Amino acid sequence: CPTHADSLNNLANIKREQGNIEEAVRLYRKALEVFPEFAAAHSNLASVLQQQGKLQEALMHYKEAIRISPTFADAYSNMGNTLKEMQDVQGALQCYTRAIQINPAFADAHSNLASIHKDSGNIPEAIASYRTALKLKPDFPDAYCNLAHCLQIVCDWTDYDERMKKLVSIVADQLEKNRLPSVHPHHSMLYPLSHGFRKAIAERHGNLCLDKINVLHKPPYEHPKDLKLSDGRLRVGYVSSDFGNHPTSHLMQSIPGMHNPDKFEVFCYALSPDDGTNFRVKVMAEANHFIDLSQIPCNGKAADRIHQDGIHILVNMNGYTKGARNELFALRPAPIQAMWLGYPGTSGALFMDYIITDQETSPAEVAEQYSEKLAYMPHTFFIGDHANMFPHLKKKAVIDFKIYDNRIVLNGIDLKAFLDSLPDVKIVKMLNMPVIPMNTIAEAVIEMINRGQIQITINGFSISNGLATTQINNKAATGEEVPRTIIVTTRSQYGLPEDAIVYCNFNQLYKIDPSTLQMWANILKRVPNSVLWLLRFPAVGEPNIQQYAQNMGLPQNRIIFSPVAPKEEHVRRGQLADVCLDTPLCNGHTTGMDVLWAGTPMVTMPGETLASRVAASQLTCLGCLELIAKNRQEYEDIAVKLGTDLEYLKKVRGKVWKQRISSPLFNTKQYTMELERLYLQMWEHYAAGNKPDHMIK
Amino acid sequence: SNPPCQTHETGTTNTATTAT
Ligand SMILES: CC(=O)N[C@@H]1[C@@H](O)[C@H](O)[C@@H](CO)S[C@@H]1OP(=O)(O)OP(=O)(O)OC[C@H]1O[C@@H](n2ccc(=O)[nH]c2=O)[C@H](O)[C@@H]1O
Repeated sequence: CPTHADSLNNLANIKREQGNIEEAVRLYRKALEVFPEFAAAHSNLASVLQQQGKLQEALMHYKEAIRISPTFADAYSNMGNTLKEMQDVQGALQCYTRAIQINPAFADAHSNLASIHKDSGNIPEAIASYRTALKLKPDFPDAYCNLAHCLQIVCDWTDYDERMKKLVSIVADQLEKNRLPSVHPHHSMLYPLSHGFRKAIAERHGNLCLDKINVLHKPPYEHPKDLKLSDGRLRVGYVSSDFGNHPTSHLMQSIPGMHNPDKFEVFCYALSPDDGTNFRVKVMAEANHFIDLSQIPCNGKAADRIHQDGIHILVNMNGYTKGARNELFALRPAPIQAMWLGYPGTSGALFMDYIITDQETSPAEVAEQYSEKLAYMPHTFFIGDHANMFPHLKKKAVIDFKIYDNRIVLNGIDLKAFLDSLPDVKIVKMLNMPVIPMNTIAEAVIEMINRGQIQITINGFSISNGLATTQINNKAATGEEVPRTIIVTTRSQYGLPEDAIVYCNFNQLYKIDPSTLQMWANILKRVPNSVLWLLRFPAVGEPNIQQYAQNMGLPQNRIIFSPVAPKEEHVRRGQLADVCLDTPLCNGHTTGMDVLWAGTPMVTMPGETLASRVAASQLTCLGCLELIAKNRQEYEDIAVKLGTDLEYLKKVRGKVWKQRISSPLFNTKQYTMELERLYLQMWEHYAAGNKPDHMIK
Repeated sequence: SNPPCQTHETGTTNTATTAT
């Protein structure tokens, strides 16, 4: 019967919107039982199956719908979404373009096609496609919210104020009607939403994971309640898709190997395959046990594996990011599950017990922002492997083209040995600083930079052009290995002025909003001889920033843009700046550690979200409270004082250069120990028969 | 190369088809 099958299909659509996916599947299947050749029911069934993580079964039903109805545009577009989730970009593209070819007015297909362009890095094409979708369907939350993020990425601030209003209005209407918000949980930190809204957005994304594991019908796991089976050792499992060349490994790759094997047994669960980098090698070698879960795509079997290892504390290092398999945590194969380091925000999910943070990053007065209980590290929860990855930057020398500490810089493992052969070198007290005069050697080095030569040899020592590291050693450029040569870094390499203050920020441009650039403009206006140093991250954002700066009274020559660089050059060239100006909307996190390792003072203004308070936490651990602003006026004043009072700048720069070593900020050994103390507090609390509570010491 | 960063996949929109 036509009416019978139609009613079943349409009611199932209603159940789907209500969040009752199980009943939806049931009704779709009954529809197909009544009317086997029902194209709409095949396509609609495949959609809920997709939402349940049954991707291959979805594809089969999509193809069946299309066999029955060759011009079924909805089926093509929906199939594209499945192929995209399967990382089949070309297949997804072919489905979207076919759908658009069938129906050019198909708004959903345009918006879905836009997401491919967006994730490919083709932001202008994504923007154009999202605008086509909104032209066809003006009320379209997915298209509008993703378009807004596209505009954020390239710093397009056209009607930014009304954009923010619309975004907030959309999230409010979606949360009220119990829908999955169109704003991604990570992106929510960028918009003037309430903390309640941000946590609710996260919560609903965590609910997607529950939809995927509910169809497994797995019973709850029995959890260990003593350390007997592990000979008194606590079994900690680190779960990450980022064991490899990824900022996550650049921060914590030394941590598994530094755990005390008398009290801890380290399990690393990789969600990604081996990328062949030294980062992956190190973790595989230093972890007590390394498990490649990318070989076990079934979440039920993967969680079974974790449980069989007898993990006491499972650590989530992904949150809502690419490669995540939070279905593993939703299944609860471990009695204690904690968010750590990787994701700058709450999961919003019940299956996560703790978020490892600190008092500075996450004060108790903003604890409602998180769904997890707070677990405090004594200093900062943040860490970096800089001392291990870039020890060639521990010491430096300069060439006096006449004394500056950041115009022409040399670094190297054998730098001290090289300087021994140069008897005319002066040691200037600021650890102090060796200064090479304008001699034969210095002229040879400077000629190399001016002529774009790759490297030269002096007294047997290899002296490298800092721009040419990849041509000399690929592994050294990525941070996989320590550079062996003496490297030369100059302001001339990046078109930075020789006699002016350089304020820098090396973050992705999305972290900048109109209010931030305005604040930076106020600073530059008060420091006559000063420029702002930013990255083409991406390059298409550059003319936008320049325009808005000009409108704020800043000449175009006051802002200098450089390309993104390999990991090692990026950290190293931070030495050329005088001061880093941190982004208040969302701080530099990894990039914050990067700049401090270079010995460059960072000025910050902590907000309320976790992401906006990390830099202040780093600086507090470093021991430079004077670089933390309580408001915008103070942020500007601090930055201006550093740019105008040159003796104060010298003092602060010297303080950072010294304390990056002496403070616990880059001490991975101390970090691991304190992380261990925190793990034990978590365990004893649980072992005493208690539900998780704030471990705020 | 462009450096690896913290990345998020962009959500897509499924189309529900009503039967007539
Ligand atoms: C807001 C947010 O997402 N925060 C996250 C944190 O919460 C996580 O704890 C960090 C580890 O997972 S990642 C992330 O930290 P962020 O500080 O935002 O860095 P992001 O994801 O843009 O990467 C830029 C990279 O390019 C490198 N980089 C940069 C410029 C350059 O020229 N060359 C280069 O190699 C840099 O060294 C970086 O390695």
